[PDB]
Amino acid sequence: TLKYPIEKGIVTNWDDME
Amino acid sequence: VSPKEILNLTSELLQKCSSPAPGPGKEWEEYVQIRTLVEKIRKKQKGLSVTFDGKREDYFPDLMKWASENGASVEGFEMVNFKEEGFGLRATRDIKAEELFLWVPRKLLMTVESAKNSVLGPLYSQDRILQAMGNIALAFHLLCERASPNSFWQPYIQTLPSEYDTPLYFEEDEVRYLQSTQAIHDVFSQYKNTARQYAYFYKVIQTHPHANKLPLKDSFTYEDYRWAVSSVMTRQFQIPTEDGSRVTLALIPLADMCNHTNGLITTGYNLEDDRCECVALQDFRAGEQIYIFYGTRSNAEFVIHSGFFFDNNSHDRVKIKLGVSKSDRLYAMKAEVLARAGIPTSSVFALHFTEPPISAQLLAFLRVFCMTEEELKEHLLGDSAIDRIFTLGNSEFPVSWDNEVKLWTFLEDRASLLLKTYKTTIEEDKSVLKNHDLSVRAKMAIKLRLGEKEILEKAVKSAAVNREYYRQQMEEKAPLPKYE
Ligand SMILES: Nc1ncnc2c1ncn2[C@@H]1O[C@H](CSCC[C@H](N)C(=O)O)[C@@H](O)[C@H]1O
Repeated sequence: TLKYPIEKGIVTNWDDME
Repeated sequence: VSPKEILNLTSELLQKCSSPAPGPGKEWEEYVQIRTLVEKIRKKQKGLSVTFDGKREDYFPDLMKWASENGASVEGFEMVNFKEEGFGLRATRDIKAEELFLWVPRKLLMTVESAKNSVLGPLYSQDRILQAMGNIALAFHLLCERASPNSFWQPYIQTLPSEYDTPLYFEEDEVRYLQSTQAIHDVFSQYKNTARQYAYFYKVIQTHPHANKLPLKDSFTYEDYRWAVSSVMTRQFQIPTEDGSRVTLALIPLADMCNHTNGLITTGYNLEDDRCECVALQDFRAGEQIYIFYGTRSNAEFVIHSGFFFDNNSHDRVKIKLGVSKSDRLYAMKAEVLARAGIPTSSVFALHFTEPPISAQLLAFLRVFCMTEEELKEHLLGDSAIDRIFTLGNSEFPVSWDNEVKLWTFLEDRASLLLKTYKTTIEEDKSVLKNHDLSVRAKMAIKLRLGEKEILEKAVKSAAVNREYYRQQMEEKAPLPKYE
């Protein structure tokens, strides 16, 4: 398969207080 | 109209958005109150600080030349404004599946490392939020280079969209459709975080001398920050660093122009050549749009983070919170059986639309949740106890016919109970989509709240078929399958 598959628009954490 | 008035309103918005959660029953009230302050500030500002005189298609040729000069593929595709998905890539030649048709070298990318070496560097080394939030650091990196006329990424920034369909751009009545759903809480958090982060960094830019050399000190409107974070959350990638130590977030030109379709992940990163690569997910004839597979995200994540609703999403899912109560008579044994199977005592599982509706982890939890005392002892004592735990997530080897009837009965009742928590039904949602003329953003919200109920309703029918099947095996006293 692929060595480093990347995700377009991967969900990240924007809660700066968490 | 006065800089002192903006400093007053941002400080008020900062205190309003820094307060703790007011409780689930008052989140809609706080959301409308935050919108009132944000819209008051936005109507007193001049929109985007940096605008371009030409249309969006006028800057794509400069994007192709700028990318070709750095070793990126610029042949075999063209930019076409599609109605369904927006601007995308269309094949100018036949492209067979598994063919490497797109490569973008590391130099063209906008990463967190390139943000540390830019003009944002001094402020990045002193601000704690930028150091811990790489996505926010990427957003201000995109804003600083946008305000830099001589920026290296100017050919890329001039081709980015000027507006997005994230919930940050929705109107109050469009978000109102999501009431009593699971997704509306994430819409509340997204709006509250964005409003707080803008007010915070607006005060820092105007006061902190480390931000005095930034171009954002001359103009930093809320529209700039809403555009920046929306550009990141809808287009960012997670790539490894140049050495492969840790991972990082990046904006990849050219590659982020392909729209989404169902399939497998074919976009990867080649570390030896230090470039992003994309192979054809399927056969693309000349004149067909070139699609990729973004990821196994749900429609709720596509709407909130990506800014669109994808029909026929094969990975769409809803959340369901289950746990063993301490008041249960068999809590001690059920907690130990789950601990030996690597499953928490209380967690948030998922219900999928495609078969199977429940995963192996949720099936193992529901089985232990309905075990009798004899069945719990067989999973804790004896030489065959480890073998029984090993097959808890397998649908071929149940604990007993009685255990299956009880777990599918509970799931049918729980999924039907969650359906009764929505303010509208499935038939009412389909009636609105047929007898009302709506905007794209309004259709996204209604189809999102409808998608949650259709996944719940299919779980009710799936549990009823399993309940009646294992009831026949229990009534006929069929032999239990043994894993050998
Ligand atoms: N299948 C799809 N249907 C609708 N919109 C899509 C889509 N796939 C991607 N998009 C849109 O494409 C954006 C991702 S970036 C991809 C390029 C974008 N179309 C552009 O004009 O620049 C998303 O935020 C979403 O708006």
